Formats: sequence, C-alpha cells, structure tokens
Amino acid sequence: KHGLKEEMTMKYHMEGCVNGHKFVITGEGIGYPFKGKQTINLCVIEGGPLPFSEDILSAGF
Amino acid sequence: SKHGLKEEMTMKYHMEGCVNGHKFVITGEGIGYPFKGKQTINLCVIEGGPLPFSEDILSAGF
Amino acid sequence: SKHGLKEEMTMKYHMEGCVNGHKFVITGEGIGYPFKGKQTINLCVIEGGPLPFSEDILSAGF
Amino acid sequence: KHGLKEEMTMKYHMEGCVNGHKFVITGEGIGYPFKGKQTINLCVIEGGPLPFSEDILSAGF
Amino acid sequence: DRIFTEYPQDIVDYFKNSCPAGYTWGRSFLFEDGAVCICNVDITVSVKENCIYHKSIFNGVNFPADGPVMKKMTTNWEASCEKIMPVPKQGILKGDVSMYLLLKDGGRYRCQFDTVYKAKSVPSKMPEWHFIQHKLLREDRSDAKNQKWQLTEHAIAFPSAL
Amino acid sequence: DRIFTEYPQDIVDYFKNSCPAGYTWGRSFLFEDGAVCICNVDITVSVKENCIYHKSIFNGVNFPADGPVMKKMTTNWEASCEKIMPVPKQGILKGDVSMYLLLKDGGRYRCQFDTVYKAKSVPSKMPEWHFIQHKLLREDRSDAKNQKWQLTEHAIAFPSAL
Amino acid sequence: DRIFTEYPQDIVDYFKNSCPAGYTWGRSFLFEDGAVCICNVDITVSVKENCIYHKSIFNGVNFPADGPVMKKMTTNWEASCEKIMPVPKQGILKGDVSMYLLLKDGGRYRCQFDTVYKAKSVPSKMPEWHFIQHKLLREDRSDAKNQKWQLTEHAIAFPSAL
Amino acid sequence: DRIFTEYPQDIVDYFKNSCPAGYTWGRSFLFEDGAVCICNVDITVSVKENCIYHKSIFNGVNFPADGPVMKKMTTNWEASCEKIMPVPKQGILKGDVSMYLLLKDGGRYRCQFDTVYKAKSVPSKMPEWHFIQHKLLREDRSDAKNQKWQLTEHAIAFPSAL
Repeated sequence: KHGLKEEMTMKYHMEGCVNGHKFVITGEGIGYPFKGKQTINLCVIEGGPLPFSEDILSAGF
Repeated sequence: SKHGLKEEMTMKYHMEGCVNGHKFVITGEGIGYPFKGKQTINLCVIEGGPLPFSEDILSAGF
Repeated sequence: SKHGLKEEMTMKYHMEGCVNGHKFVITGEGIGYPFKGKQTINLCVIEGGPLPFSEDILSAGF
Repeated sequence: KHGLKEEMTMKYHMEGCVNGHKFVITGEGIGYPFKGKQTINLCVIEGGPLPFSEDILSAGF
Repeated sequence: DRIFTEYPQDIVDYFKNSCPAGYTWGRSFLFEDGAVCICNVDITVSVKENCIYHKSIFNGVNFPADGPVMKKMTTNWEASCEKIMPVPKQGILKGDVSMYLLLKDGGRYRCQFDTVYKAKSVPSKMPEWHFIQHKLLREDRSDAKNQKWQLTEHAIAFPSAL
Repeated sequence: DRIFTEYPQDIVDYFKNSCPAGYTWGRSFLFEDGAVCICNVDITVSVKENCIYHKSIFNGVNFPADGPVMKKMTTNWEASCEKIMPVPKQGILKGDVSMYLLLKDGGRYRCQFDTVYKAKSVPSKMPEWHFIQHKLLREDRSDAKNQKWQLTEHAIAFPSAL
Repeated sequence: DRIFTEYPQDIVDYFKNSCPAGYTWGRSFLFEDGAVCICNVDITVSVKENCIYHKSIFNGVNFPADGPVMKKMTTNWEASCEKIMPVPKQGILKGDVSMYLLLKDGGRYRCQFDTVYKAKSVPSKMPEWHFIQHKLLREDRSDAKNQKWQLTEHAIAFPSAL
Repeated sequence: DRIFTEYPQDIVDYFKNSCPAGYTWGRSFLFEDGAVCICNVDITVSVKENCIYHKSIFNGVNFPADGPVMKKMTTNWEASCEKIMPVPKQGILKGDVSMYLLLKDGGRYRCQFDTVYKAKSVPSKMPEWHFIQHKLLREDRSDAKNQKWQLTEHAIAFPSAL
C-alpha cells in the first residue's frame, strides 16, 4: 500500500560540513515500515576519519 | 511506612505573585487521590482581581 | 521643568528575593549624579545572610 | 601590509539551501579595508527568482 | 504537585518518598513570544489534617500587551509528556516538557518548562529517568463578587515504551 | 525517516500516506553548549526497486573544540518522546523533541530538535497531534581502511495516555 | 536605574522625563547554564527628600549547585552596550543586552537581559532607538556581623556611531 | 568579511593580521519566529590580483510560509554593535550580536548571530574584547532577466566608551 511492502531496502547519501570539515557518507539499510524498525550501515566516502562523534548525524539519515 | 499519605487527601494553596508588575494573591482548597494521580482544586483571587492576564499561566504553579 | 531632579541626589533601595528557594532581604543607600550617569550605592543583607550565591546576579536588580 | 592595499577588489560565491529551495549567487565588489567600507553587487546564477527576502543573506557574503 | 502522579511498581516514587516532610521545586517558563515566568513552591504534609500544604511564589515579565496571555485568548494547556531525569550526585530530579496553550482561534502557544524537584531530606533511593504524561483542564467559575476557577489534573508515570 | 514508525489504525499516518512520491523535512539542532546544526532531507520511494532513497544536506557550527562532540565523548541518544502537531492551513507537520546524548562519564548533553515535515503531495487527511517514541542505537564497526558504523531504530506513534 | 544615564541633547530622555512620578521595569535574565532570574522594580522620586526610592522584587531558579553563581566564582560584569528601542503604540521602551560575568580563572559567563521600561504616565515624546554603554563594578565590604558591598555604575547614551 | 572594519592602532586587528592566507568563520542565526540559518565562509587574499575571495555555504530552515522572510517584508538590517571576545587558549574570536530586520510596516524582526572567527595562521597577538559597529544597506536592482542587488557596509572597531 502507497508503494510500501513489509520488508524494504534503503539508501542514504549525506553531503555535510561540521565545524568547517566537509565530508560525504553513503549507506544501505533494511526496514519494516509497519513494525517501525530499520537498521542501516553507513560508510564515510570523503573526509574520513571524522573529527567529531558519529552520534550528531544519526537523526540526519 | 505510608509517608503520611492516604488514598483520598485534602490540599490547601497560597500563591503570592506579580505578572507584568501587577501584584496578586490566590488561595485554594482541593481533594486528591495521590496513588491514582487525580487532583481537583478550587482557586479564589483574594487580592489584585480581576487578573489582567489568563489564569492558564498559573495552573502549573499551584 | 526639572522633573524633581538635581545634579546630586540620594537613593534608597529595598530588594525582596528568593534564589534557588533561599529567601533574602537587602536595603541600600546611595549618592548619584543623574545628568553625569554616575551612581554609588551601599547594600546590606538584613534577612537571609550569608547569601548562598554571588552578589553579582543582583547588581542589575537594584 | 599583510597583502592588503587601500583599494581592493572582492569576489563572492554562495552555495545555499533555504526552506528546501537550492540556489547559487556570485558577486564582485570594491572595498577600503582601512576605511571599513565595502560595496558589492550580487547576481543569482541558479534558483532565480528567490522565494525569500534578499536580507537574510547580506551577512553571509 | 507530583505527589498526585500514579507510579508503577517498577519506578521509584521520589515525591511520595519525600513525605511527610515534603519537597520544594523551582520552574522556569519560556513562552515563544519572549515572556518569562519563575515559580518556587514549598510542599508539606500535615499528617494531623490529612492535608497537603502548598506555598507558591509566582513572578512574570514581558507578556506582550496585545498577545494571547494579556488578551485572555487561552482555553487550556494541551496534554503533555514530561521527561524526569535523576541528578545522581545532587540527589534531586530535573523536569523538561514543551507545553502548548490552546487558543480560541484553534492556534497553539508554546512554553518551555524546566523544573528542579528537591526532597527536604536526602533520598536513600533515586529513580532512573522516566516519563510523566499530564492532562490539566480549567473551568472559570468567576462571579461578579469574586474571580474563582477549578483545575482537574490526571498524571501517570511511564518508563520507555520499547 | 518517519515512514519507519508503527502507526495504529486510529492515528492518520502522514508519512506512509505521502508515498511513494515521498516528502521533505528540515530540522534545527540546538545543543546546550551553543552548537547549531541544520539538516534537510528528500525521501522518495522507487517502487520498481522496493527501495527508499534518502538525500540529506547536514551543516553545523560552533561545537567547542574540547566539547564532547569534537572529543567524541558520546555513546548514544537517550530514548525519546517526540510531539507531532499538524499545521492546519499549510498541510504540514511540526516535530518538537528534547534529546539527550549520553556522555561516556554517565552524564547527559541536551539538543532541541525542531522539525518541519512537508509531503510532496497535497494530503487528503491531516493527523491530530500525537506522540512518537524512538529508540536509536549506534555501533561503530570502523576498520583500518574505512570509517563505518551501524544504526538501529524503533519508533511507535501514540495518542495521549489519559 | 536609567535615570543615572548621561543623555546627549539629540536623544529624548524617557527616564528623566518620567520623573518625579517615575517608571517601572521588568527584566528576564537567561544564563548560558540554564538558570533564569526575573526582576520587577518600582522607582519614585521624593522631591521633598531629593531621594529616588527603589522597590525591587528579584527571583531565581535552576542555578547549578557546582556552577559559578552558587560557587561564588564571579568578580564583575564586563562593560556592556545595551540597545534601547521604542515600542511606538505601547508608549514604552525595550532593552536588550548580552552580558558577561568575569570568572576568577579568567573565564566568561553569559547572561541575556531583556528589559521593559514603563513610565507611570503616557510620555508625550518617545526616543528613537539608541545605545547605552554601562560599566558596573562591585566591592565586597562584608564584615563578621553583616554582608555588605558597594556598586559603582557609569552609563552614557549614544546614537549610531556612523 | 571582518577585514572591512576600521581598526584604531591600539586594538589588535585579528582579521587583517590573518592575511593574506585569510580566515574561516561559522555563524548561527536564530530568528524570533524559530527559523535557524547557518553560514560557513572561507576568505583568502590573492595578492597577485589584489582581490579578496569569498566561498560561502548558507543553509536555513523553518521560516514560516507567511513569515516576513518568505513574504519578503524586510527593508534593511538595523545598525548594530557586535561584541568580539577572544578565546584565550584556542587562538580564535567569538562574535555575539543581536540584530533587527526592519519590517516595511515600520516594525522589527530579531535574529541572534553567534559567530566563531578562526584564522588559518596561529596568531602572534590576540586582541582584548572590543566592539564593532556596522551599518549595512541593500538596494535591489533586479531586471527582467536576472535577480541582482547592491550591498554597502561600514564597520568600525571600538573599545568600551567608559
């Protein structure tokens, strides 16, 4: 319904700049839109390693 | 112990205040059920009425 | 007119307060030059001393 | 002194996104670093016309 | 008064535990139109009277003349969900809830609450952080001779739902 | 992505309803120590692939050099309760949640989220204000070559409990 | 007290004009560590005594136990520059200054001030917005029997410098 | 660009001193109606060209749809007084200024700027806290084809006047 199934695949592309440090991150995931559950693996493709905690980005994907 | 608490209890209220420089005094009486989390209080403005502002801002004060 | 003002004047101060629930009372006397923008005041804690907090937070109060 | 003269030329390149609208702006200017005066002309090269007031960007260049 | 909170078995009741001596609290109110209120409260139990005494100091500044408070455009606070966190070394709790005042037009008037709850005696046992949901309704009973009104409040404390 | 939220039948699911075309949001982050982040996201459903695309811009400034973020002192976001309110005439939603980042010392670090959820399609049904409860965990799985980590979420929409 | 402000010819003195009846003001204090103070003041001139009476209500909550205020780590406010703006229809002024408390270690403790100045009678003439620069110094004169101290304040009102 | 600031001889000019290599800054904007903008800038001096290069990223969210920004109700920033403080151990500066945008109705719209000025070179001399006064005017010169406008600034650094 509305293009969604019970299991679905996800894709993330973040362009950012924190405290002047420019970075890029991509990730893939699996999630159950009706169980309100999702699990994503992220990998920094530019600006690795990050000069800040990974936590501030979590709600960003 | 019971920390001096009952299922049904009584409550009294004295509020002294000033809001946009307008001074006021409110007292109240109430009945409450501490373990059920239910209170009902009645308030009377005894000095500085009628309040130039909404009673709603004081509700979380009492 | 002169709005009841002089070059040299006197000032008196009553502060009633509560800070982190600690109640206190301060009065003061001062000398001032309203047109020069210069005041000098002396304050005494008369109830609730010694203050558990810094006097600095009250300075802009008086 | 420190690479500055009394008259100097300036160049601006802003990449932005306001309220989901993506835009790009460039500008040139003339300024007197010792007189604390500067005058800049800006031109939107992407996302013209802007859906918001020009004022919010002023301190951005 | 967080004595009037239904607590489950699984969460320590700091407030009932503070009795009969009782607790004090300070709260800041930050309204979205830049008004600021402060409230201090002292709560004691009279075990002789089965009566909970509330002494309250409430102060407010910078309510805009033609804003919803000085224009009496409020009806009620919307039901809320406050977060309650223990401050481990100070033996006290902190309370944070974003509150909304319903306007008669159908609008919404935001006010940030940040409270500090202090038992009069060192609690032997502190709660872990939790929620308390609140529903608080008012009814003006004002007559020509007096300004009066009624409040009802229903509070329940919850842990994290998952 | 607020599509990964279990909605009960009686609360209108704005996010799932927006699909597959999807929706956009902007969020401000205000940290207790003055840092400010903004995030913009574009979520679109390719039904061909059975896949959800996220395109995010993320900017932040004025994190103190020796702060817990720059020094990486953070373990996880504490479990939260977000307030989702409708915006009646604009056909959009507004997130308001107070968030805590747990410091490895056992303390907290506060951030205010203010989100605007805005569907690409003009929506038929608008939800009534309700709550969403989230639990978000992180595990770093960094190797010699790349920096990588896993996230897991669980979100459930609720009405007031009273 | 903004009666003790040196005003130039070119700017209307709202404060001296309010005398001898006088003016009232409310101020919010927002400290960067989340403490919040409120101050109301009533100022009257006794023309008989050549004495300016100050009646002051001051309240504060949520000063952290191990922060610079409850630990007495302050020495003085840093010299400031307040902006004074007329509210045309209300016949009142608003005052905004970001204030800094110097710590003994050499540090800095920020507090936002937002004031409202109200003459007791409708001013016939209102100022245009301006600045007032302030220098305010304290000297503790406390003895064993009493807590006492001295303040000196020097204020001058300026227009825009360019 | 804080290089276009007249500095007197007795205040250390951090910005001109940073040149020609230049400096970077980040700024948060907090508007009274909840919108939040961030800006990052990289200023470099090509001495070959006698020219100053600016590279800016600018992001902002949650401007109300019918707000003065989205509806273009703004004429100019009101003239201001910024407080530039050093950060002793990090060799950087911190801007703090309260800004007003004049509405075409004759009213105001407030924004808080918090800037971090950070030179590319480790600086020899650090300034003492001082003030900068700015006047910034805008003229729209939009035609049929492109959207264009002119800005003019004037900034002067000052110590306290007392």
